[PDB]
Formats: sequence, structure tokens, C-alpha cells
Amino acid sequence: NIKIFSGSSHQDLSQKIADRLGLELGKVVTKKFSNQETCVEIGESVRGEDVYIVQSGCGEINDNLMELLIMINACKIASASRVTAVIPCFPYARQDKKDKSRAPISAKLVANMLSVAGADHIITMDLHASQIQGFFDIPVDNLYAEPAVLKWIRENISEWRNCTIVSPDAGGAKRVTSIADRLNVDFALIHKERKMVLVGDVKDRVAILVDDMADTCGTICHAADKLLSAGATRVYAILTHGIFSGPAISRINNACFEAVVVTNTIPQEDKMKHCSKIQVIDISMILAEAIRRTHNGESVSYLFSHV
Amino acid sequence: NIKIFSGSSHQDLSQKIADRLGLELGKVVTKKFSNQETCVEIGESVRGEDVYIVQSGCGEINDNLMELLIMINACKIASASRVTAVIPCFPYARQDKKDKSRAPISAKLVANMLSVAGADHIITMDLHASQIQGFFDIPVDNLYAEPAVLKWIRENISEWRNCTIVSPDAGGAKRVTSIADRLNVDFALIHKERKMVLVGDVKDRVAILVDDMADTCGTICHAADKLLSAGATRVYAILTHGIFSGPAISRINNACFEAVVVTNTIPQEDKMKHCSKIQVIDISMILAEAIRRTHNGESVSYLFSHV
Amino acid sequence: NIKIFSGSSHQDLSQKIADRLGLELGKVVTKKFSNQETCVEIGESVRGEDVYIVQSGCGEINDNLMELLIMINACKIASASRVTAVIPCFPYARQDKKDKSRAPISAKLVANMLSVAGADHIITMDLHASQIQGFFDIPVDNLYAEPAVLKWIRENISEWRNCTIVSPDAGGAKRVTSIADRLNVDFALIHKERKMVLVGDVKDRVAILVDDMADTCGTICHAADKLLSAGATRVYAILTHGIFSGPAISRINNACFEAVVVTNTIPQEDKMKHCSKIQVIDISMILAEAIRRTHNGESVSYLFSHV
Amino acid sequence: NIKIFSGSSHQDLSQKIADRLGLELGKVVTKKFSNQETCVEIGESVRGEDVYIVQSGCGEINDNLMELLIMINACKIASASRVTAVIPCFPYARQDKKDKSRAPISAKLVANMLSVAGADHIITMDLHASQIQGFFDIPVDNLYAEPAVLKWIRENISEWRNCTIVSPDAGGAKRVTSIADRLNVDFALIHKERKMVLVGDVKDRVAILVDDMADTCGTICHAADKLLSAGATRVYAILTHGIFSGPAISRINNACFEAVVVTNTIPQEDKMKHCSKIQVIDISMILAEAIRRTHNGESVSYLFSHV
Amino acid sequence: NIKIFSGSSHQDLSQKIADRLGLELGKVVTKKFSNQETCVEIGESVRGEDVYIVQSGCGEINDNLMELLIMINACKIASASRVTAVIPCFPYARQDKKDKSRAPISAKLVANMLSVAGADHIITMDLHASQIQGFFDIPVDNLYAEPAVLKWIRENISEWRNCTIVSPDAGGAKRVTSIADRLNVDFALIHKERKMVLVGDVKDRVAILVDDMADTCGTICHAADKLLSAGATRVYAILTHGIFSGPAISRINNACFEAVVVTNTIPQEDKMKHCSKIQVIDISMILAEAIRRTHNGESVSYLFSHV
Amino acid sequence: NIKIFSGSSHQDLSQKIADRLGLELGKVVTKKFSNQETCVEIGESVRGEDVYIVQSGCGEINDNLMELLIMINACKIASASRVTAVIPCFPYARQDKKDKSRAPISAKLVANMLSVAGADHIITMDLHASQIQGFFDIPVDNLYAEPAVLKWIRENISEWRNCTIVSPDAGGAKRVTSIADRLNVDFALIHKERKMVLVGDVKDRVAILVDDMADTCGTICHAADKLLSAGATRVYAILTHGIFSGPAISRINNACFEAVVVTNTIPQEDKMKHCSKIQVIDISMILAEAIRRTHNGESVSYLFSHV
Repeated sequence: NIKIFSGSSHQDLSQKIADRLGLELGKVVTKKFSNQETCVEIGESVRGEDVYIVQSGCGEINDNLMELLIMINACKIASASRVTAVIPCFPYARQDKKDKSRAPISAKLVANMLSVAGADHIITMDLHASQIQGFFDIPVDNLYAEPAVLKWIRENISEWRNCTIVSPDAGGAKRVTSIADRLNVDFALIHKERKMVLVGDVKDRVAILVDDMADTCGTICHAADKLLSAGATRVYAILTHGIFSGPAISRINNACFEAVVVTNTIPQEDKMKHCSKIQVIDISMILAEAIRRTHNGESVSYLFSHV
Repeated sequence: NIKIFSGSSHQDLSQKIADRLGLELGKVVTKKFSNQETCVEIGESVRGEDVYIVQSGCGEINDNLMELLIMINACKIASASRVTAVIPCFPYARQDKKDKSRAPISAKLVANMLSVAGADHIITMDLHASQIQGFFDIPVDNLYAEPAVLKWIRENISEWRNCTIVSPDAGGAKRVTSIADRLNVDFALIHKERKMVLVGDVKDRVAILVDDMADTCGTICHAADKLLSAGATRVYAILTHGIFSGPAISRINNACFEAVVVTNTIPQEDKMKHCSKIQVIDISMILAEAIRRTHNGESVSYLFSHV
Repeated sequence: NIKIFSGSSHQDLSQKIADRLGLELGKVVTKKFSNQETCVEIGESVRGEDVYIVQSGCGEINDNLMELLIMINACKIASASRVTAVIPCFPYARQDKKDKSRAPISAKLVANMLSVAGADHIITMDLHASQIQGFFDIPVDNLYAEPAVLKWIRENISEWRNCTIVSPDAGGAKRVTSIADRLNVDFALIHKERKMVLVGDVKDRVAILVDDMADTCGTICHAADKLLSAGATRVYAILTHGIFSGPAISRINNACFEAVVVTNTIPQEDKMKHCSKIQVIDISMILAEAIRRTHNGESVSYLFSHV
Repeated sequence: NIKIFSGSSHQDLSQKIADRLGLELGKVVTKKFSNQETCVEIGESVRGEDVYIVQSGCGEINDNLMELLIMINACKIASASRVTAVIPCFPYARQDKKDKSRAPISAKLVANMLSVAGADHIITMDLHASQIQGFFDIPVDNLYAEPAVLKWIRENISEWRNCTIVSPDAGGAKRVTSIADRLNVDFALIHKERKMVLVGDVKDRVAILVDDMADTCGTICHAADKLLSAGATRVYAILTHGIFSGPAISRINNACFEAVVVTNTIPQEDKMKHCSKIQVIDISMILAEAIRRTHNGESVSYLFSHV
Repeated sequence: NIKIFSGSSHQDLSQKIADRLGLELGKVVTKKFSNQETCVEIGESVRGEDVYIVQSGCGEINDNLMELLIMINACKIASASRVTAVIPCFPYARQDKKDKSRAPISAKLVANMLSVAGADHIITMDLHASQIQGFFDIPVDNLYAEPAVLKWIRENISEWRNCTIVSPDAGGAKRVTSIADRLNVDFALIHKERKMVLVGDVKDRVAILVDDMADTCGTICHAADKLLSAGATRVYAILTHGIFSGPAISRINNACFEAVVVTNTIPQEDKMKHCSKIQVIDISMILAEAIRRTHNGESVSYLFSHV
Repeated sequence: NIKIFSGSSHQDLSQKIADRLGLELGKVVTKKFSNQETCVEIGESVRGEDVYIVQSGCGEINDNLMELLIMINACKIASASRVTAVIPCFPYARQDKKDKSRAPISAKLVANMLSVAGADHIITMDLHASQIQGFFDIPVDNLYAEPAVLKWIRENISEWRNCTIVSPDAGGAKRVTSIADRLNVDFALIHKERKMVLVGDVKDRVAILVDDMADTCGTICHAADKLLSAGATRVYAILTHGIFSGPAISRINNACFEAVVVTNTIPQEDKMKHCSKIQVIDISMILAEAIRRTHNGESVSYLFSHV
């Protein structure tokens, strides 16, 4: 009754979810021209079934987005009972506001695209802004990496009871403040000026940079230096979405990080090769658990505060 | 060609907007049962015209929302060319995210309700979150009180060049940093720890509390006391939306606020009587200008910076 | 698999339906500001479930309507399998036509609001006009109080075999005529003139005023006098929706009514206090029965001609 | 800028409307197979224009409805600025409610069909029920033959000042009372009792049967006989829509009707031949005027009262 | 859980499908005025059920289309779980493109009509163009008569291993080419010139005209002559949709056809009377099989390449 | 009033269109991460204007499609009066049917994506299938290169009066027959038999290969060889869309083609360098003219025939 399909080419995160559910991934033959025009042929019947399409990648976002959208459509047109998009890292999520300029809210566009494509339900992790849920009329489940992050912290940082959770930007205050209270520790905010400033005591404490996403890593690297200047004994960085475009890993090796921790929301195998500082938290259990519970009609909320 | 109608009973802000445009308000007969069931009858032909309904109030939020929605329907059903909702303060704007519980996203409900009522375009001021624009498929113009707020600070606060802009909660971080930078001054945050802390220096300087909206005033009140304990010379409070429910007036009079600044986004004549500390920035010119420029096809974006 | 939630504060009619189904009402925490801005947090998981939200009240129609709309939304966004609005008295139902004026068809607006909010199905009683069903694209079940009214008549009025069913207005002719034929008795119509006239023999017969709704009661009280002037031995009034705004009960005690009968579609406990003439028919069995049968996939039509 | 097209084969009413406006009808080539499959080709550019398709007929209601729908599609698909459906008689208008059975609401289907075909606005005369306006989300203008009907009565019925306006069924109560009041005269109702009664006095006066539409004429025929038995001097019959199927003509000739009044909402030249009693009120001026004023942005509401 | 209703009056194809499924057809009372205005009353409850409405006919396409649309609506409004339109011959299917003229794409209109009427799923046979599937957002299953046609060929034409599949028009090339490869034989195309030309060797071979549809038969009759002139020993014609308007059967008897084969997608009983050349393939097994499998959630694709 | 924007990096075709109209292109700042996440900021006010976004490219089809979609959103969200997509080559146009497998209809996805992005109208050239127009509810103008192609043949091919127009697959039958007739010459088809045949005579005459689009060129290449074996004097190849991936250039240089004709629907400057045989028909005048006439309200249909 339940079927899991993998988009992209990285069937890694997909397979783990499949394994944890006692299932194999559905057959998909995918052809691509030099145009990167994507052809999909669902290798098996999904009529009357509860279909889950997992999208992992974020290396070529437009190819990946279109591949997902095409698959959703193929399944919806083949009489699937329900089509759920499992998008651990939500594409164009940083484009959720106009910011005083004639910009698109591309995250709303993407949400409209997923909707008009045939998605009935969305399972995602750590929306860049929670308000992105409101870009849908279908239900969205926004899972938190926090519980697993909270857990990683207590087990890997001896000093966690005396640390400071730091936000690298002004927008991330609520997240770090929500984590700092749970752990019962200090918080601190960094803000890049529109002409980097830190607010909060970080002195003689290990500082933990927490954000939902890292990309070029300019921000976290600069915040790392800034924190050490402020008297932090060491700096960690925990981010759920580790995009790591180009220079990011050269920068991670150059900056004084104890470790940069991410979830496998995005494939990290190749990056861990040329970067020893990177550690990965496996979030496939949470996803597998969201899927299993969506299909059974159980509470997926347990996953908001339990691993 | 242009037509301006007032929802509510508070002709207050609408009349000024009609004035700045050399217009009178359209004839409306609105009848209300003891039930509060709202009857509306448009007293002239809107056929083919550019309709602007101004909803000012926030005293009975469900009443005023229904009144506005019904007026939109009536106009759209009477062959209006365009129907534009002028909502200086967007109702249910705080409810823009689930926030880790089985809660509704009520600001998305409102957006959908306005849309299905026949809204073509929206004009509003300081959306509690920028991403609410994304809750629509119709164009949204979100104006800023910021210029008028910067203007006020510089001209009414002698010590402003060395003040600290303070966010009463961790949510308004982006807001105070943007003001703090434009004014090239310091920021600081306050946070109620889930069992009240201050990050950033405020000592021997004036602190300005900046928030988008206030209601009961409890938060800005306990924030002002924390600020006073931290050695701020004096505390100001600037809000673009001044709801001021129940205890707010006394609490504003009793607490240490130098002054309390609001806009006439929400009627403030009654509150002025019982409270001397309050200053009101008239925003009718900005709104009037957004209307003139929506109708003409001109750049309302100039209003993001020019008073 | 089935869950019942109560909106409003009057959990009375809700509980009875819950009892008749061997169920308890779902947990809902509701917060309201002085603004009457409504916050809802569904206290339990509704994922995959068949959710029924009962709305009773009609005292503050806009608060009640918004509370319902918010709850529907909360449930739809929490992955409910189906959300059914159980609205015994349909709000703004009297606003179902333009009536030669620039009015809204607010009943259509309300229907659009319920739709865009996430309702999948509607269960209601005695639509002011049957055509309101057509304001939806979702299915609507319009239950009739008639069977229970027919029953109340045969059991409480000794003379029922020789009575006259009277319509207080020209619009209610079809209803009273449908009831008069069943019982095998006379009908009679009243009409207020646009400068009160009765058509039909009422002489030496007990007259029964039948309408779907009573409010201020001006109409039924004036019709009561008119009927007695016409030679009616006594006058009853049976109405399914007993709003009873302000003066209505002072008027009921003043006019020569034998009894005014309503259904508990609207809470009558407080009104029966200062009014002895008021009697209530319990319609919770019909509603409980509509719900039980919607969820099981049985015929709810039996309830159109059986109690 | 304006463009008027005729659906059907009955150029009859369209040509007059085009005349009153100083316009010729747009070139249409419509081809029909023995199948009655309708082919339509627009014979000139409608790109950027205000299109008005006039559908007059009601001889083969499915044919004429499809023809009209296809013409709308064609124009909307050829970049017409606006497409307006002129349907003097709204098809399936009687089917506006389930009426206690598993029936469709076909007038809501029609509304939806017209809308999804690309209709922007509707002009119609005497909707069988006002609430049908609610079946749309597009603007509806519903014109009245009433003024033209009042006008006719006063000028053609000598006894009119003491006549009785009679509704042939209980449904048309509101209709006859509105006419009866405007003329300051008596009303009366007729009802076929579900196993024919008259309520109201008609004795020694002329009775005018008023209904919105007639078809087979059985109802107005048995009504006229009841009226004659009740001692009406003479019986008139006034309908805005004269469908007149099969037996209608003979039955109108045989029965006692002084005259039978209709509008040219539906073609009446053929029926005039075989039936001398029939009088036709031309409504082309009213329709022509609704079009002129929809296009200009003027008050069509003046047509609710001014001939 | 599954219900089959027959539209039209031809309950023939409907009954066969019903028989093959161990089911009786649902009760439908249908009233029609001289107007051909269609009334439907579903004689039994369809609440929670999987409803299938079969439309056979194509004699009066607009009556048939409206009857279907009305039934879908009646069922959707009576709380059917799912409504599937089983339309063996898709109406207006030949109107799927603009063809360099201001025409409607009526097939898209029809698809929009079926959608807005309440259909959730479509089962059809041999779409005139496969692209018509894309006129929907609901799923469409386009069954092929080919497997049964392939079978009929091997069993009724001794020479099938040496025949030529001929397309009567340029648009039908893909179909005949797909059939010619399966059988492992030649193909040939005919094209009527815009001032009839054949491409391909037909000499000393039995030629088989294959198209999806035949109507007046002008085309196939003219192609038959043309093929015999080209040296074909005999000519067959296999078409899935045998409309056979007026002259078609007089023409079939006059032209040198060995046999004209159609499916009973359209009623052929009356036409086989005055035409001996006509043979019918029963496709009720394929349809019954599509229905049975849609409802069970099995693969209906087996029916694309198996009888 | 008019505004022309260029999507992509290929200002190539847009600039010419802007030239032919006496316009400059609107200011756009588009920023792209290594991710290929597309950021777009409109550099001037489009409020109230007629927007035309030109998307030329087809080098990275997902990139260019996303870029175009985002630009549409941005403009529609900035109060543009109308947004029109100019897509000379419609992306995913080949995927217009399931074709007997569980495939998506990706050209319908694209249509839906463009629509939900805020597209009001579309201008395109030679849709791979006419029925794709049906995939929209918005107006589509589908222009032909045909006149420009006929023009080219007559003027560049000496032998044209006795040439044969050849379709490289069985799909393009309609295409080559339409050209063959207009030119009053012969047609012929080629077909790869599913285990390459030619139907129609080509011997001792020039064969022109006509197709709508080519990519790898394999099909037109094996077609040219078949044609050469059949005794065509020389082979030409005419395509309206010249994608030319990977091996296409060498294969065009090595194979026997006299010349290869394309339009500048897709950029062709790079391909010209490495390939001498290629001729390009500039279509900027046709597109420029469709824009001028969409904006003015003029007949773009004249472009179906007049160069």
C-alpha cells in the first residue's frame, strides 16, 4: 500500500529510509538529454497506493526540482491514492520575502508548483522560515533536527552545560533561543552591519553556532573568528542543511572550527572526503518515521521532541 | 474613476486619506443586528471603478474583518473594475506559523478569505512578518513606518546619536538591527527564558524599545524595567501598531516610559485622553500616496524611504 | 476514527451529540484577547481521522464564524482525513440574494469562506433557502426539523387534525404548504405590505405559525395578533432557529402565544428562564445520526422523513 | 470596442439589440453535424474587445447551451478583453435545489460550466430564483420585466385598479405580492394539494395570473379554471418566459384566458401564428441598455424601474 | 461499495458491463421535457461509494453530454466517495486544436465541464488524440481497442501476415504504424489534397483501413476505391468509434468493403439491421475490467496489450 | 506602456525584438549561486504595464524554465497589468502524451507551472503539437515558421518545383503534407520499424527533410542516408527548432545535407562557427509583430501567412 520512489541520482538517503521501513525503492527509469530535459517512466503500478517521492541533492536545484515535479505528476496521473513530497531541504526557501525590493517570493512559486503538480502532502525538515508552511493549502509537516541536535550536543561536547548557543545572523535568534532554554544555557547573536557585531557573553565558554543552513560558509567562518576574538574557548557549528557550495570546504579547513556538524538532509559523502571537520547526523530515522506515521495515521509530533 | 470606502464605524483614518486625495468617501449604509450580523448596502454605482476599502479598527477583530470582507464582496459583485483592501494593521498577523503545535495558520486563512471575497490587491503597513506577502497570489504592497520612525527619533530624542535600539522579544531582532544600522547605533535584545535576560550594552544611554505591535503592553513593560535595571538613562517605546488592550493605558502611565510612540494605523483618540505619554505619527499621507500611485501606475516603492 | 470538536463556549449541543455517539469531545484549548482575536490549539492528533466540528451559538456571529473557520483550518493543516462543518444554524443565511440593491450575497461569501478554509462536507438544518446548498461545490446535507415538528404537533396539539399552518411571510409559503399537506389540513399566508394581510380561512381553528427562523419576533407577534383578529382560537409558533435577539422574549411574554416552540439548534437554557412560553425540541439525535451515518456511508435521507 | 454575437439560429432578438446600439452582429460560421456536434469559427478578430454573446432560444436547451458555451470559449481563447453572456432565459433555472431527493442542482452546474468556459459577467432577465446569482463568483445583472409588466397591466386592463394578482403555485408568492403591492391591489395563491385550492378573494373582479415562466401551460390552465369557478370576471396570464411546449398553444386557445402576455425573451413569432390570445412585450431595449451600460460603466440599476 | 449507473437510454453497453461484474445497474429515474431539459433523480444512496457512470450514445451529443454532466453532479452532491466517468467515445474529441483559425478547443471545454461537474477519474477508449489526456488534471485511462483489433485481424483475415495497414488520413500515421510493426507487415498512408494520394505499396495485398473513428464514411469509402485502384485484392475497415451519421450506411453498402468492423463503444444494433457489412467487436470486457481494476487498485495497463 | 524583458543570459533574440519595436530591454539583475539557484530583481517599476518576458535558450532547459517562471512571478507580484510569456521554443513540448506507459505529461505540467506563476497570455512558435494550446486556460498564440520556410525553399532550392517533402518519422506526416500541398509537390514518410522504411517516391529529385525540431540529429541523419539510397539527387533539412546537442554538428558536417535550415528560435551563433552547412531564418520580425499586435489589439493571425 506504501511505495517509496527516489528522485535525483543520489538514492542514498532514499535507500536508508526504504531499509528502515522494510521496503525497496520503486522502479524508475530516468532518461536525460544533453539539454538536461528529464524523462520519467514509473516502472510499476501506483494505482490506489500511498506514494512517497524522496528528493535529495541540492547540487543542481532546477534539475532536481523539475525531476521531483515530473515524478509527482507521473504518479498523480497514474491514479496514485496520495502523493507526498519528501523534501528534506526545501528549495528556494531563502526566497520567502520581498525584502524592500522587486523580487519574487520564489519559495511561494515553488510551493505553487508542487501544488499544481499534484502533491497532496509535504514532509520537510527545518524550514528556513516556518511561515513557508503557509505558502501551501495542503498540509506540511515541518520536522525539527533540534531533538537530534540537542542529543548530539549532550553526547559530543563535554562542556555543553556551560556553553553558549550563538546565532550567526539576526533572523536566527528564535531558533538559538529555543535551543538555549532547553539546554539551560546562554545565547548570543551576531549581526553583519549595513554600513560583524556580537551581543551576549561568550567569554570562557565553548560557543556553538546554530543555523538551519550553511552554503558558502563565509558567514559561519567569520562568526567563528569573531567568537574566538570574544574569548570563546572553542567554536562548533551545527547546521541542518549543509549545501557547501564551492569554497565552503576550503574555508571550513582554514577556519578554527572544532567540528562542523550537519544532517544528511543533503549528501555529505564526497565532502567528508576532503574535509575532516565535517560530521554527519543521520536523520533517515526521523524521515522514515514521518512517512510510516503519515501512512498509518499516527502522531508525527512525537518526532518534534524525540529522536 | 477612483472610489474610497470606509469599513468600520471609525471614519477616522479614511476621511484624512480621502482629504489628501481631494475625495469624499462613498455612500455606504451598513446595518447591524444585536447579533452583530453585518448588513451592507453600497449607496452608489461602483461599476467600472477602482475601489479602495479602508479598514481601520482592531477593536473587535472578527466584526471588522467580516465588515471588510462583505464590502469587498458587494463591490466585486457590483462590477467594480478593481477592489483593493487597505488594511493598515493586518488582522491575525501574529498567527503566521504552527510553532510546534496543532495550531492553525490564521493569517493564511485571512489571506484566503480576503482573496475569495474578491480582493485584487492589498495595501498594508508593517506586516508582522514579510513572508505573509507570500500567503497571497494577489499583489501586496507592504509599507514601512520606519522612515517616519527614524524621522521621529532624530527629532525628538536629544541623546539619539548614542542610544541603543532594543527588541523586547527575540523575534524582533531583524527589526531593531535595521533601525540601529540606519541610525548607526547599537542594538540589544531581550528574552523571557522559558523556565528575563538582556544581550547587548545599554548602560548610561537612552534605550528605545522598538516593536511592530503591542497589545496589553506587558512585554514592553517588563522590558522597560529590565532596561532600567541595566542602567539606561531613560526608556522610549515605539510601535507601529498600538492595540493597547485593558491594562495597557495604566501600565503605560505607571511604567517608566519617556514617551510611547504609535501610528494612527489604529484609532488613538480615546487612548490619548487617559494617557499623556503617547505620541502618534500620522501615516495617512503614506497610505493616501500608495492609493494615488496604485491607481496611476506609479512607484509606491518611493514610500519605502521618502516620508 | 471519528472525532467531534466543539467550537464556541456552548459545549452543550456538542456534548449531547458526543454522548449519543458513545464519544467524548476532543481536547481544544482556546485563547482569546480583549480584541476577541481567537487562538486555537487542537489538543490531540487528528491525522487520518474523520473530524466533525460543531458550531452552536449565534450570539456573536462573527466571533463564532471565525472560531469555526480557524478550527477547520487547524484540523485541515494537521492532516485530517476529512473535515465536516456541523452548522445547525447557517450564519448570514438571510443574505442569500441581492433584492434589487447593491448588497452582498454574504451567505455565498460565508460558503466560500468555509470552502477555502478546508471544509469537505457540511451538515446543517433548515437552510433559510434550499438554494444555499448551491453556494457550495462540496456536498451539503440539509436536515429538516419538520419530521420532529410534525411529531411535536400530533402529540401536543389535540386539535391538530383541524388546524391551519400559517406562514408569517410570503417567502415561507412552500414550507407551510408542504407541512399542511402531510398533516392534511389548511394553510394560510401572511404578507407585510410595502405601502399585514392574511390569505386563507383561519376562523374557529387553532393557527400554527411555521417559519425556519425567529429573531426580534416582531413578525410572529404581529402575525399572532392578526390571526386572533381573524378568528383563530389560539396561536402557536414553531420555528427551528430561535435567535431571540434582545426584545424578542419581552415580546413573546406580551403576545398571546399558547407556546413558542424552537429546536435547540441554538442554546435556549438562558431564554427559557425569563420566558415560560418557550419550549424546546431536541434535535441532537438527528445531528448525531447525520454524523454517524456520514462516517459509516449509510443513508442520512431516512432523517428527512423519520425522527 | 464593443462586439455582439448571436448564438443559436434565432438571429431574432440579437438583431434588435444590435439595432438599438447602432451595431451589426459579428461574423460567425457555425457548422453542425447530424450528430448535433457544434462547430464554431469566429469570422473576425475579437482580440482586445468587449464581447457580448446573446443566447436566445430554449427550443433545444442542451444544443443552445453547448453553442453558447463554445462561443464563449472561442472568444476567450482569441484574446477577447471581456466575454459577457446575455441569457434572457437562464437554462435549467428551475433546478436550483435538491428538494428532498438525490437530485442534482443543475442551475449550479450551468453556472460553473459558463464560468469555466470563460464568462466574465452575466446579463439575464427574471432569474427563477434570486439566489441563482449566488451560484456565480462572476458579477451577475438580473433584470426585471416587472416595470414593463406593470406598464402593460395598467394600460391594457380596464379593471386593473380592483384586480387580484394570482400565483398559480405556492412558489411564486413573493412575485405576485410584489406586483400586487406596487399596483396597490390584492393577491391570492393557488396550490395543488399533494394527495387545487385557492387562498385569497377573487370574486367579481379580474384575476391576473403572474408567473416567471410557463411551458406546457397545464398549471396556469387548471389555475384559470379554479379562478373562473371562484367567480373572477375574466382571467389574464402574464409570464416573462414563454416556453410553450406541445399542448400549450391549443390549451391557451381552448382555456378562458382573456390574453396571454409574454416577453420576447424566447422567440414568439411561430406561436403567434397558431395562437391569437398572445401578447408580446419586447424587452430588447432593456437588454440593449444593460449592454450599453455594462460597457460604459453606467448604472444598469435604473433598468430595475425605468422602462 | 461499487455502483454502476447508465446515462442515456441505451442501457445496453451499460448492462453488459454490469453483468460482467456481477452487478445490477443503479436506479435512475429520468424526466425530460419537450425542451429536452433533463431531470435526474438517483434512486439509491451513493454516500461513501465508488460510483461509475457509463455514457453510451453519440446520436444527440449535447443531450448525452448534459445528461452525463448532470448525473456526475447529482452523485457528487449526494456524497459519493469517487465519481468516475466512463466515456467510451469522448465527445467533441475531434475539436482538440485551433487549426489556424478562430475556433474553440471544445475537447478542452468538455474536459473542463466534466471536471467542474465533479468527475474524479475518466475511463475512455482510443482518444482521437492522446494529448486530450492533458486537457485534464484528474487521471484519465485511455484504453486501446488495438489488442482486440489485433486479435480480430489474426482470426478473421487469413492473409493478415501479408496485408497492409492503411491510414485514411495523415494524422493517423502513428496508429497504423504501431499496428503494422506488431503484426510485422507494411503500412500505407492516404492524404486528401488541399488544391486523394496514397504512399506505400498496396499491390496484391489485402488492405486494412485503420482509424479511431468513422462518421459519414466519405473518407473511408473514397480511400477504399483508391486502394483497389492501387491493386489491393480486398479492403477492410476497422474503426473503434462507429458514429455512422445518416448517409454512412448507404455508402458502406455501396462501396467495395469486405467488412466494416467497429467496437460497440457506440450502439450498433439498429445499423447492423440495414447493413450486413458491419461487424462488431465487444469491448465491454475491457471496460468492465478497467472499472473492476480501478476500484481494486490493480494494474489496468494489462488491458493495453491483452484482451 | 509596453515592457520587454529578457530571461536567460542570451540577450541574443530579445534585443532584436526590442529593436524592431523601438524599445530597450527592461533592467534586470539576476544572480545565480553555484547551486544554480536563481535570484531575480526587477530594476524598474512594471506597475500597470504590459509585460513581455522573452525566454530564448534551451541549453539548460530546467535553468531557463525556472528563470522564466521566477521573472513572471516577480512581475505579477509587482502589479504588472499583464504578463506575457514569449517562448519561441516551448520546453518539454515532446512530452505531451503518456504513450502507453506510466509517464508524466510534462508539457501540461509546464503549462500549469507557467499559469500558476501568473502568466496571462502566451506567444510561441510551432508547438510540437497543436493540442498543447489546450493545456492552458489562458490565451495562446502559436505562430508558424511555415511562411518563412516556404519562402526559403522557393528562393534557395532551384529544383523545388519537383522536390519531395519528407517526414523523418511518422509523427510529422501532417507537417510535411501541409508544406507539400502549399508548394503543390509530393510528400513521403520515413519510419523506424520497431524490431528504416520509406513510403512515397523520391527517386531522381531533391528531397527536403521537414521536422519541427531536432536535437542529436540521428533521426534526420539516418533519414538522409535512406533518402540517398532511394535516389534523391540531394537532401536538405529544415527545422524550426535547432537544439543540436553533442554529436549533431559533426554529424551534420559528415552527412550528405546540402544545407541545414533553422530559425533563431534557439541561439545559433556558436553552432555556425563549427558548421558551415547551416542556414538561419531570423524570426524576430514575426515575434516582434505578435507582441506589437497583442498590445494594440490587432490581428496576429495575419502572421500565419504574411512573412
